[PDB]
Amino acid sequence: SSLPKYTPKVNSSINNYIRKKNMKAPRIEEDYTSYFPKYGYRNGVGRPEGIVVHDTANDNSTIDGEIAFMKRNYTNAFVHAFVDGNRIIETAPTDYLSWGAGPYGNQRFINVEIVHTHDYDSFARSMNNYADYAATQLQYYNLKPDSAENDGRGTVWTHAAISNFLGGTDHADPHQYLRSHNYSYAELYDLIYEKYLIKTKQVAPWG
Ligand SMILES: [Zn+2]
Ligand SMILES: [Zn+2]
Ligand SMILES: [Zn+2]
Ligand SMILES: [Zn+2]
Ligand SMILES: [Zn+2]
Ligand SMILES: [Zn+2]
Ligand SMILES: [Zn+2]
Repeated sequence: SSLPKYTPKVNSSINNYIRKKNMKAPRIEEDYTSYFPKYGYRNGVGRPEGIVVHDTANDNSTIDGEIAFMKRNYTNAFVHAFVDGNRIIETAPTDYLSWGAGPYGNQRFINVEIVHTHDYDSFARSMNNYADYAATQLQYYNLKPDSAENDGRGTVWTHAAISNFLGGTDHADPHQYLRSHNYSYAELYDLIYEKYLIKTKQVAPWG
């Protein structure tokens, strides 16, 4: 195409594998629940400020199990979306907040969960799927990707970054989870950034 290829800012054999395989994220599915609460973000309904990277609390759950448990326990916690190696499922409308990152995170950011995977390919697909969903939301909300990890400013936040800069929570996901699969947030962010650039037609698509 007329567009330049993205130059990766982070060395990543897993990202290389994703790009070379030309992985295609699945369609975003809606699975909403009538009794979930619908409250605006701190700047209003329809005004999220960014997106949070979570991994699921359990290492052995399925996306279906996670969702069923959440519907039963929504007064304790619920999130906007789950991704695994096969599916992207939005469980609450992104124009309203969700209950996944403590009081301060919840007022600002879309909460997205990475379901755990147990093989190389499934893990790589789940990373592609998270990154694709995140880039889609940033594009839809006219937000630009900016990692908050080191200075507490921007639109892409790990739960760890929320804990560090905002408080109201102490979870450090997804760092240890990604490390256990020989990956990292730095690599995930580089993938989000590239996918955002592809979607906004600034760099060439894969193929
Ligand atoms: Zn709908
Ligand atoms: Zn979390
Ligand atoms: Zn495991
Ligand atoms: Zn949506
Ligand atoms: Zn495993
Ligand atoms: Zn920045
Ligand atoms: Zn957690």
